[PDB]
Amino acid sequence: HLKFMLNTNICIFTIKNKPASVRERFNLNQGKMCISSVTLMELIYGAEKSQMPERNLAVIEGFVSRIDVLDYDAAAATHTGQIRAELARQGRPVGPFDQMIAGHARSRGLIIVTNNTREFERVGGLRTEDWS
Amino acid sequence: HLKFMLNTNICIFTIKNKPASVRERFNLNQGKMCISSVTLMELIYGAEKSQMPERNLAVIEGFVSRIDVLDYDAAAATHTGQIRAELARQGRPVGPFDQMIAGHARSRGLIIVTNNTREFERVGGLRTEDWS
Repeated sequence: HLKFMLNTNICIFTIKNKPASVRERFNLNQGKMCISSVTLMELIYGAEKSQMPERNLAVIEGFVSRIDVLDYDAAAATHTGQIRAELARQGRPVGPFDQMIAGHARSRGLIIVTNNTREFERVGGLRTEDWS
Repeated sequence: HLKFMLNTNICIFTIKNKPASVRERFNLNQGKMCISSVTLMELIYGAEKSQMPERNLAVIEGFVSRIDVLDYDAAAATHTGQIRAELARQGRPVGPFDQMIAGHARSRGLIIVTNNTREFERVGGLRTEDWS
C-alpha cells in the first residue's frame, strides 16, 4: 500500500546518500513509496541537461525502478487547481511543480515527503514529512 | 482517433465564443481533440479563483465532457524533461506548464493547438496549429 509521495529533492538526497538519514528512511519504507510523473519530469530534466546524460539517466532509471510512478491525472489536476486558488487567496507562494505534486499527493491521500516543508505546510489538508 | 491537444487559451476562446471562428473549428473537430490534465489544472484554477466558483466550475466540467483528458504519464514527463534540456541549451524560455503540455503532445504525436504560436515552434519534433 502506497503511503508516501517523494518530492524531487528527497529523491536526490536518497541517490546522493546525503543526508544519509533520508536514504536510510527510504530503504525502511521500500514498497510504500511513489513519485508523481511531475517529479519524474524534473529528474529526467536534471539528467538530460547534465554533462553525462546517458549515465545520469541510468541513475534515475535505477532509482525509479524501486518505486511507483503515478500518472498526474484529472483528480490530481483538480486538487492542484483548488490548491492554487487557495494559496493565491492567502498570498502564499509555492513553486509551480511543487503545487502540482501537492495536488497529486492530496488527491491520493498520500504523505508528501519533502525537505521544504514550510512551503508545503502552506497547502491545506496536506500531510508532510521531512526525512532530513 | 485523437489528433489535437488544445492549449488553455483555445479552450477559453471556445467557451466564450470569441473568436467565434475558434468555437466553430472546435465543434468541427469534436472526437479528435484532447487536453493534457496539466491544462485541466489551469482551467480548474481559473474557476476556483473566480468570484463564482461553482458556476464557472460547471462551465469547465461541461466543456471538458466533450473532449478527452489525457493523464500526464511517464512518457509525457520524459519528453518534457528532454524538451526542457533542449530549450535550456538554446537559452530561450517557455513557461513551466507550457513545457509540460508540449512534452505531453510530443509523447503522443499530437498537434498542439494554440493562439500565439512561436513559443512551441522551437520544440523539436512538435507540430503546432494556430486556430486564432
